[PDB]
Amino acid sequence: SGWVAFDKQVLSFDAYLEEEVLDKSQTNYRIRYYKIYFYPEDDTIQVNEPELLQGTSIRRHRITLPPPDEDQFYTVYHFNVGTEVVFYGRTFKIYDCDAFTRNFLRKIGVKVNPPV
Amino acid sequence: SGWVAFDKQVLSFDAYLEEEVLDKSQTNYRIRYYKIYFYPEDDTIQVNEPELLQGTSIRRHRITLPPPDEDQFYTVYHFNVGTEVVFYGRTFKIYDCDAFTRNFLRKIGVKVNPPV
Repeated sequence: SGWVAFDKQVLSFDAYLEEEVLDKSQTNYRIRYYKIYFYPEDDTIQVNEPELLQGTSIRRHRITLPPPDEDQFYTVYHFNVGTEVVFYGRTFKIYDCDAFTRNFLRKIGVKVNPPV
Repeated sequence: SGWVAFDKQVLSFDAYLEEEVLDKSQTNYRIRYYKIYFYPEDDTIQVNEPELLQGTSIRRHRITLPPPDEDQFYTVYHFNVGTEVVFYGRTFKIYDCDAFTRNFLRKIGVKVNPPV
């Protein structure tokens, strides 16, 4: 034991969400861009907005699937281009991921979806 | 009467929406881009996707506001960058409009919102 191997490097997905503020009957919005990191070593997830400010990040931890599956956690198999994920009630729309991540997904048998 | 004037030219807004397909517990999506036209002469609206295919257009007609205001129709004052509009249950997110439209909005006292 003790061999040096970085075979559990984080997978990264580019996502966005619309912050939709309901002002009476009118809904205004802005688009916010995030990088979603998935750590294969412990199946934890972390989210950060590359750009008192609220909603800029989600700490590294295992995130439960939304209801009615809160007894389970998100796995790497739940992520793909053109797929939506829900963290703390907010819907993140994944639209891309880098080559390293695309290669990893291919290695685990996942077919990455076409551009959104 | 009979004077030639093109003082009621259409206003155009660039919008997008996510076609979100729910497959069991998983939601996949794609982004579709539309041009929304508003006609000041009769307050009608028309939508077209510049790009059997369904959801590519909405014919020119006055569109009712979503519930609970279906007794009223959309007006030019309901459109702005960073504003959402709902046509036939679908949410369109306006993200831009041309100079002609921005100029018209200024002329009617509307402050166009900053980029989304």
